[PDB]
Amino acid sequence: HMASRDQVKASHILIKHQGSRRKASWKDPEGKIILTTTREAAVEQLKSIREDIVSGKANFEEVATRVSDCSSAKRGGDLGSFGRGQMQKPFEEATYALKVGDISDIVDTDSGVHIIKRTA
Repeated sequence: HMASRDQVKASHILIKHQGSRRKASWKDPEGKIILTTTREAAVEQLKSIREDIVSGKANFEEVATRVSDCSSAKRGGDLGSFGRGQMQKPFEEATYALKVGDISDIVDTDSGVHIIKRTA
């Protein structure tokens, strides 16, 4: 029930980096942590990922299934809709601030680093 629009629908992806636990709660060999994308580097890896996804109508879905939040890997497509629920200060303000085109300016939060995309 509502008179105008409010809730925010949207899609997104997730890269791998240091984060705040291990790598991304994915199916990997616990073996031993190795040197790879890290906090800073993460933003750098996305800096070009957003750029690449920015220029060149490359793909995204299948990518959103592999390089995406474990659950998102299953839903590499998009979230769907969520006004003041789900997401939080960063992402939400991202889909609420952008609108297809810039593809969000590096979304590092929640799990690690993501990149939103609605219409396009």
